[PDB]
Amino acid sequence: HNMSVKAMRFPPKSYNKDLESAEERREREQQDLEFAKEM
Amino acid sequence: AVDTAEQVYISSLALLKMLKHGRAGVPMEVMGLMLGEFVDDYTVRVIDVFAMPQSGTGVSVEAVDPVFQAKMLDMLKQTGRPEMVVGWYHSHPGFGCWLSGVDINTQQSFEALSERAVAVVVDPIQSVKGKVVIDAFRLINANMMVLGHEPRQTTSNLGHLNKPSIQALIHGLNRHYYSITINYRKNELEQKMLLNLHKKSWMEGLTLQDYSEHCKHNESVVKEMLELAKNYNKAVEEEDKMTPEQLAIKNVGKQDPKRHLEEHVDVLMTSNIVQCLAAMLDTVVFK
Amino acid sequence: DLYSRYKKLQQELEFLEVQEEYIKDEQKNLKK
Amino acid sequence: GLRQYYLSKIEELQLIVNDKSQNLRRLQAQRNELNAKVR
Amino acid sequence: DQTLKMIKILSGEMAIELHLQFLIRNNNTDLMILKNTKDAVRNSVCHTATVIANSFMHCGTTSDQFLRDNLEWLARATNWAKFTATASLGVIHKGHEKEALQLMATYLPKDTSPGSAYQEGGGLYALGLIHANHGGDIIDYLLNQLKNASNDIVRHGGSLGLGLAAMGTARQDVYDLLKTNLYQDDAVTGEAAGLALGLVMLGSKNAQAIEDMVGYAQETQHEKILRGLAVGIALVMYGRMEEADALIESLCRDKDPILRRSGMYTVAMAYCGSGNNKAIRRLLHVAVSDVNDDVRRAAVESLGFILFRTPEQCPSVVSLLSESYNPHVRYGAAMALGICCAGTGNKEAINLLEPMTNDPVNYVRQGALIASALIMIQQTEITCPKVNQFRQLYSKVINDKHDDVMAKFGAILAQGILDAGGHNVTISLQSRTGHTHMPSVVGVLVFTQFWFWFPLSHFLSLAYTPTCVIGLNKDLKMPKVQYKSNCKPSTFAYPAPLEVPPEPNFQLLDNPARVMPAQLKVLTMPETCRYQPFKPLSIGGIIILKDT
Ligand SMILES: [Zn+2]
Repeated sequence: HNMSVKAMRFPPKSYNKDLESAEERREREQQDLEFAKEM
Repeated sequence: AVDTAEQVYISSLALLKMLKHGRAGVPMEVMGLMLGEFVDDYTVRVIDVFAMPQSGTGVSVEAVDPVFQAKMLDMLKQTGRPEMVVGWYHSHPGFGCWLSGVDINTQQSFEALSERAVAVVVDPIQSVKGKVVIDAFRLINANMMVLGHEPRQTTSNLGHLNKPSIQALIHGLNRHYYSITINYRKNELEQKMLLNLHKKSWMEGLTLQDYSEHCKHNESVVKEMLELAKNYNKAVEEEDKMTPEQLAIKNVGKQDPKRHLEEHVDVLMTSNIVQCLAAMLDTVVFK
Repeated sequence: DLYSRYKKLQQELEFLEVQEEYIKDEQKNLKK
Repeated sequence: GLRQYYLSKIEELQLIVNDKSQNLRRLQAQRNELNAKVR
Repeated sequence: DQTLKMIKILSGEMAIELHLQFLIRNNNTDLMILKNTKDAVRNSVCHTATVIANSFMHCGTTSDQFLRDNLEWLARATNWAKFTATASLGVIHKGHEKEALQLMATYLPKDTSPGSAYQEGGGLYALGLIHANHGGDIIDYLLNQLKNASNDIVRHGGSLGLGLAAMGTARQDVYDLLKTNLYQDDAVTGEAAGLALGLVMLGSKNAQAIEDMVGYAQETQHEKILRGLAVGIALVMYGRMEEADALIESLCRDKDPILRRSGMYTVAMAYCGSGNNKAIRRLLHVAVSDVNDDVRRAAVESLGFILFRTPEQCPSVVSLLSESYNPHVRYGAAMALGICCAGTGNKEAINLLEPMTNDPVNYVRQGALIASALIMIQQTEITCPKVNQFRQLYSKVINDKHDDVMAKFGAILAQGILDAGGHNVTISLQSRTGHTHMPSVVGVLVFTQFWFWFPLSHFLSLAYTPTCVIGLNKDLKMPKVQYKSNCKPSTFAYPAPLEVPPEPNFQLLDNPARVMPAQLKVLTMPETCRYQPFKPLSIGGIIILKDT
């Protein structure tokens, strides 16, 4: 079991980018919440 | 003026009174008073909270009884130790926190005596562990709103740390009131005597756990674990097929053998090793 | 020079030992 | 004997590099998936 | 002479008023930028944010035209913005004895007597700001007024300016009224006494005074008195390498997160620039283990303070922490880059700080812009191309209405950081010798705490250091040298504002000439002039230029 654990964590690689949400859609969500606060 | 860095110090006991009294008569907006020493212009440290009984049927914050707070006020003067009223509270039950138009009226009746009385909401439903929904507020002058002048003159990056809710933003949290960043005062005198006392066993692990039925349960899991291992002899066989993201959406009607399998491995393991070691200590200890 | 080729290579052993301990602690603290 | 004294240290330390760096680059992706799960 | 020698080389005024000469001769700034930031007129931080920005970008140049254009927008915000307004004037008049009392003759507290005692009470703050590390009549003039004054409203600027002028001097006379400043049993004197009490005992490890401070910071009930002493007991010891570890263990063992945090500042100052294995075990460990956010922020912001000796190594370990779970370690990670690599145009660190402004937390967006400002001062497009990529970005985040005041606060602060002194001053926690520059170390560590006091990060003028060679032949006489360069000439690029309503490498330079420290090696020695330097020209500053 432990060898199936230790011979296993090399294919973790090329995990390039865990983007949170976006930048443009985050600013657009802030603009939509700004419209919800103005309304 | 203020610097919107007001830093309210309360307790470890008053929150307990707030959850108890806000929870006992929870669908009605219950209320009461706050009895603590007012420390200097920035901070306030309210060390005690005493509750006021209600007036009648109906969700309201109706009135105060100065007979009651007069007698109760001098009652602990000649029983315990003297303190001082500073603030007051009510309880938005399953709402969150804001100042309603009724709440701001009795708030306005309480800021007149001392200008730094505290408006306090407790919310005893949406609290789980790290949430409590408190957010003590206080009125701002609507005259300055007519002036178009922005108050409270930030000199410290201490008040703009928690973001206000959109629901209180619907209300007059700012246009009519402001938030205050708080924390809590605890000590080792309180931490140990509640840590060492809440979930404590007595002699329970020094038992055998129904010695005929432990091994009976040890078949009462394994028997259906066979058929679940037959589902593990089923679900692997449709691999190297349609891509496993379809094996993520497609399995939302029927159970998987993989997670359900390793569940009972943990169950059967922890059910056995504990009774195994606890069985063998008593041979040494008892004769 | 060639005398730097082992001292500068054990400096990154001083820097290299700590990392497995650090992610070793983050193994449990992400659970906690 | 500088070839057989000082250059004999070049050949040895690299073997420690060649697997401890593999240990790190395994373990940090192992951290990274869980941290993406956290956020 | 050899008798006047100790006055020439120990008082050292002929670098003070000669750097002041370099600032009064070299001044390349802009009014159009402050007219761009004029459009946000509202009663928020913005007034203090503009009058802190022109003080950040006009350090020691004595230029009162960006403040004297109006009176009403300057005096609009109140009760501490006038404290800040009389605070910001001394950095503008830094390093000059004459124009200290005579321009603030309006701002003496017994001449005008307005309704604001902060406009008149915060003057001695700036009197400490001008004559930091210059002990004269500033000590006893800032002492006799402090024997009899008001409450902790003039005592703030007098106590901080008095300890600042008496910084690291071990004076019993300032320790006298700092004792009775300490034992007031008051909250608002906490910053007043707790910071200067360590300032005057910098690097002294006076263990009876440590016992007074940490012995006093156990029974008091307020937090500013638990905060000024938290930095003071860090600041009493400086660069010890072993002589504080039982104290770091003692403060870290305590249940007080503020005092564990103060142990983190104290282990940060006991290991300045020091690659020591023992401190970074627990230093990094409690950055894991501890649960308060403040001690975690100081814990991850100890890293560049203990490892600014090698700026190549911290982007290998703090990039790993930029994606932490909480915005506190996410915030202190960006500032750990901003304290490690701020002297260099680190393309790697800018590569790390590029997505840091995208996070939905306002203050990590903020400190992304502070560290993004510290990374590229006096750098024009050729050390790294991200300079003008970010010049449009600070305007981009300051000219939006829907942004946070905090999120644009790193931009309006970043303008004064980024255009400092007409690109004549820079940060330097490090000399060419290998010895660190301790008033810039204290200046950046004290500059960290704008959380809990806004002009506590006004203590930054100690970090602004020039990059200018100076030739000299006699005690006073300027020479006439005009040397040149060899390498690519576009490195000598300028700010060059736009003002909307065949390539020379022989850059002839006068005696007060600005130059990049990377451009110290690209120049040509003067070989055809009458003057020839006896010293090999490798460091800037002032040198003898032997007339041959
Ligand atoms: Zn209510």
